[PDB]
Amino acid sequence: MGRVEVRVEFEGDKMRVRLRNDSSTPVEVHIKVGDEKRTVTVNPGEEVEVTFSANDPHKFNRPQFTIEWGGGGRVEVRVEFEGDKMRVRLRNDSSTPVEVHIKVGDEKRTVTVNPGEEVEVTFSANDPHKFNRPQFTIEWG
Repeated sequence: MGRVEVRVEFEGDKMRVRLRNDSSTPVEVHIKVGDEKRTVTVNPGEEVEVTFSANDPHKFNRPQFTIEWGGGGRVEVRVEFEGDKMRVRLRNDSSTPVEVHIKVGDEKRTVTVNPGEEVEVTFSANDPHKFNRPQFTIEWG
């Protein structure tokens, strides 16, 4: 087994990314929020928070993170907040299939991404403020 949690939090001109590693191995999470690109190592049991800042809160409309882990594994998560919906693309560039759980207020979506596969997850909302604190869990077999 093994779980990796990502929570994105929008608070005005700030965007916090909290990462938990609930797995047996250390992960390296590559974040790219607009022009800014940060990389962090999250060790098992560790919780890491990286805060991003912006002039325009539309720099935050396409956050992207790659949970990479020792032994070439990559899980790519690209978020896209366009209009009334939040679009998420998940790509499993690992040999194990991963299960991805995304929560956004009242709605929670779960998909399986098989190795080499790339799946889309779109949420709709009336108030785009429903996407202010989205969560992502990646559990491997």
